[PDB]
Amino acid sequence: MGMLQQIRGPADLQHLSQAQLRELAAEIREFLIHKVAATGGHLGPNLGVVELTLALHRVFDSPHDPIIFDTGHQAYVHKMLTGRSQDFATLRKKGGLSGYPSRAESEHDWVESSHASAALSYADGLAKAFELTGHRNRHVVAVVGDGALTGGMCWEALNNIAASRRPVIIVVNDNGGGPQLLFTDLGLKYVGPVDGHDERAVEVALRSARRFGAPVIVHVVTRKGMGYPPAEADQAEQMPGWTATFSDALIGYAQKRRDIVAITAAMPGPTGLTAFGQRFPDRLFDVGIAEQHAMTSAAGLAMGGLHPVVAIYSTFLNRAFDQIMMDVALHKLPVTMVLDRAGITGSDGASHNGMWDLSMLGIVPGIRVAAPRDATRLREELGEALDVDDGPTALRFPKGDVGEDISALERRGGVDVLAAPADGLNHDVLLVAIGAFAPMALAVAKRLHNQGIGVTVIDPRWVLPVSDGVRELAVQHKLLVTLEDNGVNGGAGSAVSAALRRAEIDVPCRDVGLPQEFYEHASRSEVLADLGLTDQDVARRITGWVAAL
Amino acid sequence: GMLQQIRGPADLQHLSQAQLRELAAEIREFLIHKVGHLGPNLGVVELTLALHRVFDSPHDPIIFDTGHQAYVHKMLTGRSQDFATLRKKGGLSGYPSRAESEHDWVESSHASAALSYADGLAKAFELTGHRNRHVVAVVGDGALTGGMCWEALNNIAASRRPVIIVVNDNGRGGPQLLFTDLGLKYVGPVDGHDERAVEVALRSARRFGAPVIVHVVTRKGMGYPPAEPGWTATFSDALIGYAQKRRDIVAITAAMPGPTGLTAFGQRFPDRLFDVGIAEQHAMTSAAGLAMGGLHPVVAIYSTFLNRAFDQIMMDVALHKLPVTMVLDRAGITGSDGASHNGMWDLSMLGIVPGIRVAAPRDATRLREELGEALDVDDGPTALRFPKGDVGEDISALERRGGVDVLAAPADGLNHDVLLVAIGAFAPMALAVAKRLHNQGIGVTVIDPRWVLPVSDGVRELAVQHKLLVTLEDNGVNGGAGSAVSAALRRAEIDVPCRDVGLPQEFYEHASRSEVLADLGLTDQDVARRITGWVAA
Ligand SMILES: CC(=O)c1sc(CCOP(=O)(O)OP(=O)(O)O)c(C)[n+]1Cc1cnc(C)nc1N
Ligand SMILES: CC(=O)c1sc(CCOP(=O)(O)OP(=O)(O)O)c(C)[n+]1Cc1cnc(C)nc1N
Ligand SMILES: [Mg+2]
Ligand SMILES: [Mg+2]
Repeated sequence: MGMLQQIRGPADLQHLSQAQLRELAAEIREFLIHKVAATGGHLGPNLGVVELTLALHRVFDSPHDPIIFDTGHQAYVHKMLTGRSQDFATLRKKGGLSGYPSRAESEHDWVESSHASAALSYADGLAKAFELTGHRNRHVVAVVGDGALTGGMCWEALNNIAASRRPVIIVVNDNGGGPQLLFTDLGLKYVGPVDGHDERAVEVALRSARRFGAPVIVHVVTRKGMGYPPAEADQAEQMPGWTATFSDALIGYAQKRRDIVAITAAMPGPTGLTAFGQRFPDRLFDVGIAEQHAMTSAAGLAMGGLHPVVAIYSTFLNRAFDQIMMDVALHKLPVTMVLDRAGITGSDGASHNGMWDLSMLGIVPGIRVAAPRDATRLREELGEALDVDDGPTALRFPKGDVGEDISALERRGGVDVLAAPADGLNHDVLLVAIGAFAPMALAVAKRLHNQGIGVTVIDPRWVLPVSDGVRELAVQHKLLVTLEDNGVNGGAGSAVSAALRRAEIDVPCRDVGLPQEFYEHASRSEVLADLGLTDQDVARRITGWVAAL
Repeated sequence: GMLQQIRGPADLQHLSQAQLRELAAEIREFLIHKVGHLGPNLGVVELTLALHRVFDSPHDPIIFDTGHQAYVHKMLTGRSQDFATLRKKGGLSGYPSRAESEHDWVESSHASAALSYADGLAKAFELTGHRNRHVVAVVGDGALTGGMCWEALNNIAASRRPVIIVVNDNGRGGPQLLFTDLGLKYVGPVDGHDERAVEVALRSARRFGAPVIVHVVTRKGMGYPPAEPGWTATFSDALIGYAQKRRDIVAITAAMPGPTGLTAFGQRFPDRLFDVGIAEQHAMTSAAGLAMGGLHPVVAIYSTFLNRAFDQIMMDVALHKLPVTMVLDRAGITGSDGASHNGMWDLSMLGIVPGIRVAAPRDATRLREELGEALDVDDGPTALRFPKGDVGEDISALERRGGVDVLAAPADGLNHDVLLVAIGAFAPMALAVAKRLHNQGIGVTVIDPRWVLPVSDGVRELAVQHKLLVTLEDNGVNGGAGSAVSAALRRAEIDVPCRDVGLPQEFYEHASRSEVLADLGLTDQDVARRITGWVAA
């Protein structure tokens, strides 16, 4: 890999022959295949942008010309051409190379958000900034996938960009899951379609756009996984589960009920809805990267008498907040939302962690939110959600393997008592374990037992609204501690406190969960250990509170 | 006098063109008499007659985007006699209402959603085997600048399910982009005040048996030349004052420069006002881009509409630590525009945002001061929220303690019984509560924390000196300011009892702001009686 090890930055491409560029592209593909197989990450989407990224850095002068990747999962070649080729041994590892652009890593990186369809909106802003600061001849380049182009923010941005001569180059990276509408005749100059694996053709198209001195669309066609047949074959975004359990449960319920329909915002595979679609192909809708449309179209389906199940990863549901509020909840419609990747996900960094949903959903009048503690409770809570015919329901659960089943000692006022004070200890601490933190709560209760502190561990199952069961048990204990895989601001703990205070119960409450912060990438287990969300650190904390009385 | 003898749409079916021209004139006189959004309704008289001459509501659902222009629809569906009660408590809604009519589908005033509902309903009819239901979405040129329309059109374009997209274009503030060649059948432009031409175009669309755009051109206020407050005025004046001194300040509105107070800003600094269309999401992320280019954007979006921009505040502004100031007018109860207008979500939503700072001005001087403070934050998002309407006289403070303004303190001889944390617009009510409690021998410290989030050290310091903390907020209590104060105290190991007095987490029907507050017991009499109960306990 003689060619690649000589690239210090973009200008090192500037005097290469097409033969050298072709050799470099082959070295980049070999590098990506071997590095990304070792670390995991977005191999297919990066293989598809080798020639496109070489062409961008042969035409544009980054960062004078900002290169803004929509989503940013496809910026590995960009990082390799901006001095970070030696950092791939640490890709997506704690203290290592981010899976997304990072302002901390490089002057060439602008946007760290993985939330799709935002690049063109940043581009409009930056182009306006350059005008307002009198920066000469800065060309903002937005690299937008066909998937990202199905998001509404792109239409808002293109309307704004089209109103001005400020130079924004809209590079559509089309490997399609893309738009059903034409973007050849919107009033913006259109160049293409260009073969995105013909580096010279991409350079000519971009150079032509750069010289246009006004907004222009450059439509490039690429192949996801180009050069690596397994990635080409599977068209995969990256290389006993919660998701599988959801998938199987949903198929079970849809077998007994023709009114169930499923909706994904472009992630039928990862949400477990491909298996559902194979059994009920008329009842699965993939709406593109369009969480807002997923939710309001769900409202329309419910107005026509159906019970939509909308499966959207926790973090991405932020996009649909106003649709949950004004389209679903305002109309008392039975839409069930299923939020996979709830709580810390870790390795995709700050913009992927599912740590907002309990706080956001708590704002929605009349909402019912469940957090499954295990496989059986996911099945049961899904059935209970499907039985709610008069308002929105939500289930949230983490990525990865479902923990073993924990059967309750008893159910009181909706709440599952998982553990009660044993062998002469008293009702000291009510530990309210939200969702997947049940096993950690049981380990905390055992450590506290050994300190002489008696713990009742409950799973409220339905976290919102706060149930009678929680109020009934609270008054029997000296301290209530909520333990949640969610931001503590407006989270389950603050809701439990608010519900007790509303009921004139002033038992001391503590909110143990994620501090209201953006977390850098690391494994889930490393993020939780660094925050002290471990049975050892939580038991130590609760001991201090009980000692203080 | 035919309008009073229209029972529903079928009463138009056998009218002559001369009778339709008479009825349109009667509808225009009735609208002026009774109205609410007059201009938009005068613009859709012939369009609405034509819709109800072609489509069979509600077999053919007629969904108004935003729904402010559905008065003629109500008059043609048996509700003309109800206009005596328009936007009055227990009276006719300013928006479509499923409770009022089988002909009404969507009650949300939030623009650009109609096509998404239309997609879902069309899908439902297919899945339930309902024959020959044509969903009609009536979308304004403004509404069509919203991202939801692009998501909906992309989905609608993928299917033969009949959705008729009726574009009500009075902008020729609509799209800069062409919708004449998206892959969808396009009919028009049609003269929207030629009832017969509009029916011909619509009938063509109904018979097409696939999705179709019918482009209709209307004049807002048509037939009526005339159509052809203090808090906001204070914001406008203050922003102009700061921008005079600072070249880095830019203002952004999502299609509301006049009502947000930004027209006067644009008149002085025309290169520094951006109107992005009805595009709250783009407003916030373009703000992020402007801040990345070294500017300090001020984004003026009414409280309720800021819901749309939640993920852009989170992942585009806050994640990058960018200095965007959000200014939320119409914060708290607005009343007569009903459930989807009340600015009662913002303190709960903004509280989720890492590193956010949120101010709630108590008066004109504090709006000026807190805006100046926001403009000085260079490393993260700031927000100011204030109500619709006139602002009263300044409320003077006795002292500032850890950022917090003491508005009242217990009389010499009374104990420090209650810390009454008065958020923004409820300072006058908190001072009235304090005077009533004084008369019962109950000592009250009233504070305006000014910066509600994060909860200040001044709140923590005063809390430990009182027996009871009561927060009073013009916001939903779930995740609201009271719950945030409680959470901050408990985090600081302070277990002083806290009570969260504010709006229950409910959608409110239309009524005046005063009526809504009185019905919830948000009055100085009712709050003082509640606090008396707690103090006794
Ligand atoms: C990484 C991640 O979170 C991805 S990558 C991806 C597909 C992107 O398709 P596009 O065509 O734009 O790119 P391509 O990979 O080059 O084909 C999705 C749906 N997601 C999840 C997702 C969902 N919804 C939103 C709003 N943002 C993101 N990032
Ligand atoms: C009433 C209201 O809240 C209206 S009507 C309107 C302009 C509508 O323009 P359009 O061209 O669609 O309609 P026209 O009146 O027929 O011209 C706006 C900005 N708003 C406020 C607004 C802002 N943002 C959003 C998401 N929804 C609304 N309703
Ligand atoms: Mg793609
Ligand atoms: Mg209009």
